[PDB]
Amino acid sequence: KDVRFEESSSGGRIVMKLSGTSGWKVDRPDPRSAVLTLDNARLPKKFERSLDTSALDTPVKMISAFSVPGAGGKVRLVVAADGAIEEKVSQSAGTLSWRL
Repeated sequence: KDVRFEESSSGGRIVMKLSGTSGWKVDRPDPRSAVLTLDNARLPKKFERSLDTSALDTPVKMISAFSVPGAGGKVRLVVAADGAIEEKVSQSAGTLSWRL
């Protein structure tokens, strides 16, 4: 597992690597940040690295990855945002997740 950030004309993009997943996680679009839980996708603390996309002129303040959050086997993603924005999930394949 791992997280990544990039941009396209739609704006800021968060490409997440989900190895060992079948269905889809729980996308929770909040007014502050984003939440993505992956059951049975518990990632190691050695892969919960965060991003530093500060002053990138994007709606995404900064990406933050965190393993444990109080539920066995679950993982969690925190994508801080700012101002009005829209979330768009894309599944180019069974394992690769993206957030435009």
